[PDB]
Amino acid sequence: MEGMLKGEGPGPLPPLLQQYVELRDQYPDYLLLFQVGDFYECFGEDAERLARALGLVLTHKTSKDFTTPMAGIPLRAFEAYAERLLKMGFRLAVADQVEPAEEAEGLVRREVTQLLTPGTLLQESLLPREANYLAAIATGDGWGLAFLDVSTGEFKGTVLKSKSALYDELFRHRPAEVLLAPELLENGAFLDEFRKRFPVMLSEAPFEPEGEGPLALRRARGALLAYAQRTQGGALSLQPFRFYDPGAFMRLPEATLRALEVFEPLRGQDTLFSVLDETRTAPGRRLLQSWLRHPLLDRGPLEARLDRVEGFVREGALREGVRRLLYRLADLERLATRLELGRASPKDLGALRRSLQILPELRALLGEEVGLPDLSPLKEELEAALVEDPPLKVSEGGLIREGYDPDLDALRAAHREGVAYFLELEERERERTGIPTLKVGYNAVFGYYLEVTRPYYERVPKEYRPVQTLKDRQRYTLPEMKEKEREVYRLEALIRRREEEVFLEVRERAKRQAEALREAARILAELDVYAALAEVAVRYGYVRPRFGDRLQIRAGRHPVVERRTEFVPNDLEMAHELVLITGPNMAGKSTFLRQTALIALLAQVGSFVPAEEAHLPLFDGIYTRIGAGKSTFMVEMEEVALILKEATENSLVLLDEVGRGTSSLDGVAIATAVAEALHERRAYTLFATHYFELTALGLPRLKNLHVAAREEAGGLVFYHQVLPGPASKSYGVEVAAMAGLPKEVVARARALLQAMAAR
Amino acid sequence: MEGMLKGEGPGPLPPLLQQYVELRDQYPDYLLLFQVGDFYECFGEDAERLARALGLVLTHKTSKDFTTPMAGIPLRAFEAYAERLLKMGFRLAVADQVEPVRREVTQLLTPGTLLQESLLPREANYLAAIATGDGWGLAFLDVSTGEFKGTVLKSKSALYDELFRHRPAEVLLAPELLENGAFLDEFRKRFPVMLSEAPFEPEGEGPLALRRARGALLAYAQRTQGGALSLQPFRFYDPGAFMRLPEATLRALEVFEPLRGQDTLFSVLDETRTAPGRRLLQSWLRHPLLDRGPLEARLDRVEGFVREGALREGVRRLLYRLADLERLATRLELGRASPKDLGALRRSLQILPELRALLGEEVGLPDLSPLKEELEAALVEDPPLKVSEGGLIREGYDPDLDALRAAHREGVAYFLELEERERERTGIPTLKVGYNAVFGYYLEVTRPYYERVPKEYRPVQTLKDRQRYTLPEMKEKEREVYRLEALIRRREEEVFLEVRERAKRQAEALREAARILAELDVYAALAEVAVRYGYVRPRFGDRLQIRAGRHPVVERRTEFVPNDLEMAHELVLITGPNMAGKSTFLRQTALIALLAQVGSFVPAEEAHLPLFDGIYTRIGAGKSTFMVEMEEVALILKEATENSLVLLDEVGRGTSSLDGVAIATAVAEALHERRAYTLFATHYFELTALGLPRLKNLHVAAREEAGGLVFYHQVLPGPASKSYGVEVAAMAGLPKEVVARARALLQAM
DNA sequence: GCGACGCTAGCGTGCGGCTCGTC
DNA sequence: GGACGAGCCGCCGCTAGCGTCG
Ligand SMILES: Nc1ncnc2c1ncn2[C@@H]1O[C@H](COP(=O)(O)OP(=O)(O)O)[C@@H](O)[C@H]1O
Ligand SMILES: Nc1ncnc2c1ncn2[C@@H]1O[C@H](COP(=O)(O)OP(=O)(O)O)[C@@H](O)[C@H]1O
Ligand SMILES: [Mg+2]
Ligand SMILES: [Mg+2]
Repeated sequence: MEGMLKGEGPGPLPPLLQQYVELRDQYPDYLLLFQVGDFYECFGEDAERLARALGLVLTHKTSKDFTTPMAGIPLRAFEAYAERLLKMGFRLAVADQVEPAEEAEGLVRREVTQLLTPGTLLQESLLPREANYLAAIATGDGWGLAFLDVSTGEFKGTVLKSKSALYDELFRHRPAEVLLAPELLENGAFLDEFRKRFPVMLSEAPFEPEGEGPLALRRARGALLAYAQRTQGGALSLQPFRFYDPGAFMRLPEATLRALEVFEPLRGQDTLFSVLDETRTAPGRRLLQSWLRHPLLDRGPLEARLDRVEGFVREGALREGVRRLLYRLADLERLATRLELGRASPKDLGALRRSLQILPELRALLGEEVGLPDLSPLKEELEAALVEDPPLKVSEGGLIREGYDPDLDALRAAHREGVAYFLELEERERERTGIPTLKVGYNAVFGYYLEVTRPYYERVPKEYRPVQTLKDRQRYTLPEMKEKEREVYRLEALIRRREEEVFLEVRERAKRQAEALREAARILAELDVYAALAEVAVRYGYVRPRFGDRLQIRAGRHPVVERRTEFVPNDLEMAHELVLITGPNMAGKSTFLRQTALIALLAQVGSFVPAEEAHLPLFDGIYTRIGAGKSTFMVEMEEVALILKEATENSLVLLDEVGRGTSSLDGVAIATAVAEALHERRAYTLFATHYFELTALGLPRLKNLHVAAREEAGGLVFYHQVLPGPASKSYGVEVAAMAGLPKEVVARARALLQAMAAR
Repeated sequence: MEGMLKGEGPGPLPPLLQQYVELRDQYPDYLLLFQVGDFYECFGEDAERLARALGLVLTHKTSKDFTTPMAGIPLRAFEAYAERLLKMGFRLAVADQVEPVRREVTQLLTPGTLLQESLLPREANYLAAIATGDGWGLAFLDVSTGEFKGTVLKSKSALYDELFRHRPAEVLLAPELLENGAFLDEFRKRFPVMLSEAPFEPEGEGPLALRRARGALLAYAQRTQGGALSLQPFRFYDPGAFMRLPEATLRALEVFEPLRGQDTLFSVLDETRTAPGRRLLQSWLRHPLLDRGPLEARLDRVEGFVREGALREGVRRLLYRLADLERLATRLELGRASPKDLGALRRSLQILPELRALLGEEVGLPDLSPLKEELEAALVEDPPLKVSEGGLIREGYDPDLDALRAAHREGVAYFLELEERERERTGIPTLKVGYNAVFGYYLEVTRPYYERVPKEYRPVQTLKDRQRYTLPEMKEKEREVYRLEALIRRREEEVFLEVRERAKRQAEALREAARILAELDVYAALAEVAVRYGYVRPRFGDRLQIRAGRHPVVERRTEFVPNDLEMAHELVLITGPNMAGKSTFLRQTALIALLAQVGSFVPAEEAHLPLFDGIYTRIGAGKSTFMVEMEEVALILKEATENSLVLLDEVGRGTSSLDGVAIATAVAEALHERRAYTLFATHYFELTALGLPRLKNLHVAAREEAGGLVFYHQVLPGPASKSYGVEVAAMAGLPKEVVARARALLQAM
């Protein structure tokens, strides 16, 4: 069994290392960072792991019995080192010195304070402005999926019917760590797939049901709570759990977010989110992100969002003011959570004090209608307790302002006089001794001292007690000092105790406003998004969309592509119609399709869009078969299947070249059947194809569009006007030629084309 | 800004920072790493970068009149941060404190001029330079090996190819190229690699563009290896004297790098035991042979080891981990060999005698026993390049050093007697005798014994729990131990240098040895591979006949189905359902031809192959895919000859079905008239019936087992007659109605 | 016939703070 | 001869090695 360390030598394991091993084997998959004084240490193989991983120095901690390896890092840089460690895939186990040193039974009590897992981080410097989720998956009456953001207390979940739905929901939440129920873990089949589709870190957790609701949900939830409660090291700060239904929002499968690069790019470029987000606060960015993850289906609320955006679009003054003020607004939502968790540092409070000072200016600028909570009381006491620049930890320098604590002002009082003492003494001795240069100094090793140079050694009085000798200086001590020096240490010792109590007192003060802090967070976050979305409209020429059943876009453009090129706007009118798009490659087909979806996606999120006039219907979902079964034809077909099994007459469907990847024959066949299917379905379907046949089909709601090329001076020039009607001819041979194909080879091709044309 | 440091305050740069800025300003395009004690430091704006790029602790360097930000890395950790910093596109200038307030630029770390082993791969590491004149000038240099070669290319297309065969680490474009905005905009896009500036004043003879490129390399590399370079005679070569292997083919075939999803022809194939070997073999794969004479000679050598298993196994054992004599030689020649190097060298020399026993005089290895006896006589059984430079020469090697070390030791003894003797008079069995730079030697007494501390003493320094004293009869014996510790350094370094020099006088013998072993290593390894995976010796002749050939890389991962092929300047179409094996087949055919013309055995039973002049592929995936594919095709049509192996994989796709078949037919014809060995996997059954005299059909098929379709991987003769598109959409999950509708449509046509 | 305490010099990650030599 | 390198001690805690309770 386990209970031994890697150290060479016989005899027993020292009292400390003993305590080290005792905790180290309770968290087998965590790198244990042992708190020994002002350093975090690791011994044995664990010490080696560290040294190399962090380039630290490898040393040893020798004892009578044996000698083991040692590696440590100064607490000062804990987080600094933590971050690096986490990014490599380690779970950290922080074992701290619980009870103080001065009052310990020899060996100071040490226990694991917190656990640092990628999906349960609370450390602000270790978190992105974005939401950080822990996700739990379980079975038992369908698929159970739950998320928890330990830093904000967001706690939500649902139950999905298919393995497909689960993966979609999971992929739109971008979980940073996943807990898999017993069943799924065992099943090597599933695990492979999951591990392959979501390269996220996996972790073990007990899936004992918790609360009420579908068995599956209760298990995932419990798993979350079980795990998080363990890494936090105490009760968690949870928000009302949301058992939500993804059927209430617009469907955005994984293939759509990916193909549309809503959150992640295909080529280290921009994404819809990067381009759209100009929020100033972190909760703001989170809100916006949340909105994109689940676009609304309901006209009313979307119109509500659009009014508030339009508001700031008009009030440029106001809009720039609110944004000018939010630049300084801290993550209240997270701060409120750190407080409730009794983790708030003086850094946090200083931050809180600044944010709260912005409130009243926002109140004035927008009016008392914003609903902002009145924290003026809290804000003030903070300004009256904290230094203009709050230090990191309490025991060190001044944290509380002078004049705030009667008990503490008397302490700095006594300390000031006490220090002055030694100053007075200097002059008294420089006289009695007649030694002009006589200094009075201090230092950790010997305490307060009287210093005298060599030229005056024979001039030093009997009374002086030697304490330290240097190259050409000697240091003495009088009895008076010895006393007054301990009066100073007592003070200093009392000054810390109190300064920290006052801090803790004031903190708890802010902790009773946590909920108020939370609601200001929400209000100010919406404020942030509304102004940001407006900022984006103004800067990039977007307009307010109008909803209805007919889609009529005028001068629409791709929101991301136009960011890096003179983009030629285009129009579109659809209505449960089947719109085929033909024309030469490099002309614009694929970009046109993508442009259409993004516009729809932006509108149904409440943002203005990249067009001159945009009348949009409320799509129940955006489905795509763009870009991307051993074969390609099979992979593309599997997608058409999915798209075909969920599209409704209220779905925006975008097909790009469906039918490619096989025989010309099965090509047209499949494409035709498919195009007929989506036609019957009655969804809004944009199909970019190379089978001119599909354009001639005998369908009642079939419309035709095309892009074109003009064979000019230097070959072929592709314009991007998406003109009405079908494409006339294909430009393959022409392109081949342009590509450099030997002139005879091309001419032979033209002859073959014209021969087959002759029937 | 020269003399300017990013900081706050008026007053001049203190003495130190003044020095720093003086060097910093000498190597502008580089990040200057300044030595300060046990760290490499950066100041001002540079410190901010270093801190940024490595995420370090920004702090400040303060003097009365100026404070500037600083950040640094431990002198030790150096080579580890250098790597991160290099990979990030950083060029490094190292400034070391000349072994005892004085600093200078020792090295210049650069992607394509690296000399430090821990920063180099087993493979060659080139610095390339491209210039212009009548045709392109390409020249490669590998400062760690001395390899110096070049050629003159006619087409920018051929340029890129040679540039890619070599995978340079750093490129130097002449000024005409750097100013040509279109080229540079293209070069970066197609060749993501660090581009450096460098003078191009011609050097030597031959074409103007070559001499110029050659000069850039020489001039630039010397700046790096601060002085004369160690280089073997410049080798001018002709890409036309070897089998052509263009970037398209190298990538398509994954000779050196995978399309992601590991395993290259090279990894599978590579089984060498030394770096020179790995380099040799890579060199061969890089330029396959045309001439049967040499090829048959290589195959002869390979067979030698396939027969002599005892020999093969005995040689691969001895070579295990054997050092890189070629690089070692170069470091010695450059005057950069570390004591650790000399130690590695002696180990290598010790093994050399054994290899000669096994092989024999035939081989021609040099007898270096004398150098090996020397190295065994002077070096400790573990030289330490890092540990000072002391504890380097062993006892009894050099009398002078020996006498000094002995005297020193006595001193230490004295300061061990003063200890035993004193506490044996003061009753303080605690009393210590330690030393410190500040005052030299001393006596150390703990707090308790101050009452038992005599007056013959003289305190010099007091500590928390103890105080250190002095004595009269102790100064001399200090000013002596030191005068020696110094001399021991002075002398030991002399001997080390003397010894290092003897090793350096055997540079050629080392290079000659390295080279021979490299061949032996390669032949013996190509033998090992043939014996393990069952490769056969190929035969050369105007007809291609392969009996049961397998894709060499693919098979190491699954049960492979071998196949046959009989070509002869014919157009061989391959139809059949996707997922059956068309693309793999073309590729195995190509890899086999490659292994053969490299002098390796091949993955088959019988392989009679023609000596192709080049293998041109068109396989796999602002510009439409179609246009890119056509450009590749145009390349082949302008290159392929009747002795070329051309592999067309579904050419024609990416456009209309008409233009598709039309283009595809015109190409198939052009290659037919060309008379090259063409394997054309297509979906256009039209090609299958062109009826050309040298056209031929082959296809793969699929059965309808259990649920849907199972693809057998057998390449049968003649064309396929079906397409399983609809059959596949069915398995894909397409709604039965849509599937049925498709079938109705299919037939209806 | 030896378990149990007490006193206390000393080491050691990374790194302020203190000292000292040179001018 | 006030200021600038250049380098050693010790932090906070635990231990081992010594005396000693009796
Ligand atoms: N409306 C447009 N305005 C400006 N550039 C466009 C437009 N549509 C396409 N492009 C350009 O054409 C290139 C892409 O071809 P694309 O139109 O997507 O493919 P195709 O027409 O082959 O489906 C894009 O990278 C972009 O630079
Ligand atoms: N000779 C073979 N033996 C075993 N598997 C093979 C063989 N040739 C091909 N395959 C299989 O086919 C896959 C590749 O199909 P591929 O060669 O690309 O066929 P195609 O181009 O007709 O789609 C391989 O990864 C493997 O699964
Ligand atoms: Mg396209
Ligand atoms: Mg294929």
